Amino acid sequence: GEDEWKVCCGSSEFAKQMSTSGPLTSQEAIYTARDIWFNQVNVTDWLEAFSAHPQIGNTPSEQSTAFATTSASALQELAEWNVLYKKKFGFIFIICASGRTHAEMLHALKERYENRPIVELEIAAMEQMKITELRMAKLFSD
Amino acid sequence: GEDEWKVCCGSSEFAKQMSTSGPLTSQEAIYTARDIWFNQVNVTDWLEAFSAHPQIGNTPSEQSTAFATTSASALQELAEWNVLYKKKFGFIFIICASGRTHAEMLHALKERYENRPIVELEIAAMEQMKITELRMAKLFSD
Ligand SMILES: NC(=O)N[C@H]1NC(=O)NC1=O
Ligand SMILES: NC(=O)N[C@H]1NC(=O)NC1=O
Repeated sequence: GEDEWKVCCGSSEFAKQMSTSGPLTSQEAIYTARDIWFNQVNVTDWLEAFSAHPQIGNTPSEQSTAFATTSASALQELAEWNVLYKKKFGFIFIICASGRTHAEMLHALKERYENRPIVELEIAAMEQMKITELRMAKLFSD
Repeated sequence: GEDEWKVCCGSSEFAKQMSTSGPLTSQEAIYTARDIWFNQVNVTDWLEAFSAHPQIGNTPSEQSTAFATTSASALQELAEWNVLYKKKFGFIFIICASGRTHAEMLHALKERYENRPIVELEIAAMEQMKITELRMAKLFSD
């Protein structure tokens, strides 16, 4: 539909496989995206896509709500735990931000820090997919 | 016990964390290895460790049985499907070889080819751990 998918998912492979898809509605596009993401792209592609995002607490818009409500204290712990999380899991903390505060997200990060690396990899994959779905609606609603 | 663990697991992190472990029996060492492998090292470390191995059908000893029973035909499909598997999953096909034939392993590879990349990542992690356990016994039995 438009290889501007590298923006709608930092995964080159996902963008590629989507670029060559027989155009469909805004609904079928969602379903075809999830199947490719969850069953076709490999772990390496998931990692590329995660890296494309700014950490939670930095800027590069899903974070508008969090910034319209942030605090130096939240931005502080955040900048610190992001470092801790990257060291432990190998990729940055991924979460679909939106109506979320930096405080709630800092808490979700601390919480998730205690997961096994393999499980954090599944949760991030899911959070990434939600972000992608969110951005696809923005392309089809327009 | 001896940072020669990079040989007993291509993971630098796993080797590191093990190098600084209060010496224990051949049994406690196994259990401490599994916990570190499954709950401490990240996906990136799993990937480093997989890469350290020769593909099934190539040489760099767990493969002695398979070579004492191989065939040009098995070595052929193998060399081909290994390429296909790497393309799809992002890492080579990992399996504890031993009393296994290239034929049985070629079949396990074709079978596993139909798994979701995330699941192949778990199976490889487990196969890798079995290989590691196998090699640790060889260090403590000596
Ligand atoms: N850190 C992190 O997950 N950032 C991503 N999440 C989101 O909603 N937008 C992003 O860029
Ligand atoms: N391909 C692959 O898993 N090779 C590994 N397995 C094993 O038993 N020894 C290896 O080096």
